[PDB]
Amino acid sequence: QPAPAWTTFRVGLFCGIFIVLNITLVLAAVFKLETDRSIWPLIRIYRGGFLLIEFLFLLGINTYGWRQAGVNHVLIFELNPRSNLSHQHLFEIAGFLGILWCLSLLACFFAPISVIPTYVYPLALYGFMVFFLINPTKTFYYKSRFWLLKLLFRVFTAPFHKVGFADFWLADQLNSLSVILMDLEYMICFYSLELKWDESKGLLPNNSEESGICHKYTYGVRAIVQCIPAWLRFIQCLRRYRDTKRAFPHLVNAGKYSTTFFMVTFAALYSTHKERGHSDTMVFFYLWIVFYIISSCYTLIWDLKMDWGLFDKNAGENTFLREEIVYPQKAYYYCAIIEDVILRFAWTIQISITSTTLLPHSGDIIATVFAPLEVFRRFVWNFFRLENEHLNNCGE
Amino acid sequence: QPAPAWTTFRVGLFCGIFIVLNITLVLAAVFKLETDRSIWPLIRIYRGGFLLIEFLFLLGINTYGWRQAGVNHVLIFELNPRSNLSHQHLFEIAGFLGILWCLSLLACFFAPISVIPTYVYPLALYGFMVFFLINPTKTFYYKSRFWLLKLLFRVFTAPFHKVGFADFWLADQLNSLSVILMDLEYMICFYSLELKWDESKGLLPNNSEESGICHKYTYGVRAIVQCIPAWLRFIQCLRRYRDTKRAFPHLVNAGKYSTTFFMVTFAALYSTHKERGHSDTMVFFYLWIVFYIISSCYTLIWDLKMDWGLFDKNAGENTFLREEIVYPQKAYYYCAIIEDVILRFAWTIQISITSTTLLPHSGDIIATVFAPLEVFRRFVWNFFRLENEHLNNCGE
Repeated sequence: QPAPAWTTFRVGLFCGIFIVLNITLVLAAVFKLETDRSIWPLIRIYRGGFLLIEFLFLLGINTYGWRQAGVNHVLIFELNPRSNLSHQHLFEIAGFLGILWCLSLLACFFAPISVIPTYVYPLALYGFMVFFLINPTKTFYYKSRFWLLKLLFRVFTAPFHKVGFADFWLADQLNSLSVILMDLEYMICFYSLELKWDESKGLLPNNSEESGICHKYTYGVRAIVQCIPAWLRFIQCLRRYRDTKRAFPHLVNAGKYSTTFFMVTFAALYSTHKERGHSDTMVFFYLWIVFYIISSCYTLIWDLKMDWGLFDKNAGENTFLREEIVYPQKAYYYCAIIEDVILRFAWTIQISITSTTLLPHSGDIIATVFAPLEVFRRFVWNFFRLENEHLNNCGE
Repeated sequence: QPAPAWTTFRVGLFCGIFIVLNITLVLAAVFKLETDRSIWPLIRIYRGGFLLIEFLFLLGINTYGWRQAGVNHVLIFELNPRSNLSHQHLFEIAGFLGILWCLSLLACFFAPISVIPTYVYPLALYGFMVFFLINPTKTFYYKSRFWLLKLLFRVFTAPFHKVGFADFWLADQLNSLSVILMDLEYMICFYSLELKWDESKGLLPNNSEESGICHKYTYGVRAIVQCIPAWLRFIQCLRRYRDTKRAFPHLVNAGKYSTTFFMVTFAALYSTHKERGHSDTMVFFYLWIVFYIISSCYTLIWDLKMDWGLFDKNAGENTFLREEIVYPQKAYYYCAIIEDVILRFAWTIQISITSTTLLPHSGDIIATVFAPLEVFRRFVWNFFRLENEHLNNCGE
């Protein structure tokens, strides 16, 4: 079906505004922004919005690819036979959000409007973001938003309801997209007991322990937010096993998701032991690394064997591939495999850099540049997971 | 014939970039600009370009209106029936030129790179324009550029070639774009005579009495450079009379297009004889105004009774209109008539301010603000002229 001209025109308008806003933001950051001011909280807060916009772009690309490849994903998702959206709609929504995000970030730099406190722009931006979804009227996509709002209630409960493909899909893309949940806790502490709400200063050029009591671990306010998506997936898998009475896949998924529990708890334990300087800090570390390997060396084997269904024993013309592939060029498959292999090991370089010269506040600069790569890895994974599921559904 | 989605996307992208560039340019103009230099040369140089983009956008709106209203203009413009330029292409070209214009203006305002001091930017901009216009490569609407160049060559050498619709159409269009020629001549004079090229920027007030060599009428090139389009149209209609052998629509048209000769002659004479003392200048001024009265009144009786065929004795139900019309709303026609009268007599306010005020640099700024109004008058006039031409062609 042809798309309306107004839709493409809006997409182009929003895209152009986004590019020019990004360029002027970069120029303002390099030139006007002063060095002595701490800029950690700004990125620490806007990272969630940036990741959400990136994910919406990548979802638009994914659905474009699915429609062109011929995969009948509307039946897989059990959507209404309207497809509920074109890719232009995803692009337009994401461009709207990106324009709002850029405007708010520019306001947080230039401080345009007189004496308005600066600790309100991210609050207003996230308020608009949440209000765009929970809008009780019937405008601005009054169908897909309702579908997503009920699907986000089916997922976020877990054991009570049954299992659907949409639930599994959305719960998987909370594992990769965990930074959005991660910095909400930071925002909550920073606004509640770390800012100067009575005064007007959102930059705070000094440092302390209570000033930063939420970028560390300390209590469970950090690890539980880390493990919530893993908990949801674990419960969903266990419920599926209980309903279907199938041992192998669910009983291996249980461990495949509990290894994340073990890795997170051991890493947090090392952090809490080093918070004082205990001797066993040099012991528990020796576990973390290996308990990380058993993590990666699990999921990687799960990625190639069952997720994408590659390395098939009943192979064909293609080395280490399956007999039936829909995508045209095999270089896409090989590049995806190699980049998944590199990206799943995005912790080795982190350890390598966190073993050397002690640049002041060098901690989060590594994470800020590595967080966006997980979304790209998920974007790559989506194509092959959906195509394998389509092939399996068509086969039987 | 629906257009491809990529053209619409490009139109939207260019529109958004142009909008944001205009906003940031206005912000820089109000805030960044430091005033010790007369910025008027910049306005006098960039006014021609700005009017060019404005005219292109208005022409795009015009062709969209003709296509939607049902006025078959491709047949009467002797264009190829199976190959036309839709309004989207004109919008895209206008957006591209506006983006280049805004980039040049911003670079001139900020002076980012301190090697090419300031003067390279306008020369590069107009060089890009001319290189685009006469590019011999078979790209970027290679048919449209070649057709435009051929017809421009045909128009500029009028007394020899035969006369078609498009030739006198472009002659009429150029009759309302003498400001472009005046700006080009002023740029040439500025670069050749008074500019001290061996400098940087030129941050020296032009308040010194030695300026004005390229501002006045003096030797008498401004008058002819303004009056060329009148000469071309006069010779074209004379040749048309010679070919047609009769006088009813031809000799009166020649007189109408010749009145402006005496107009500009007396207008220039007043200015050049002001500095001599010459206690007879007002006498000339008298006649100047007097002559204006016929010219401003000669076109109006032509613009309504003959150009559009209005005020017909056989009107019928539609008073003060023609017998048959295509545009549905009569309010459009009435508003067009009133606006035509106002915009043709708009010279009265300009002369009143320039003769009753004591503010330096007044007449030129009033000319600047009234400049993007004659092109609007031409844009609206084209609708009814083309409709009347279509009805006349249908009649015979």
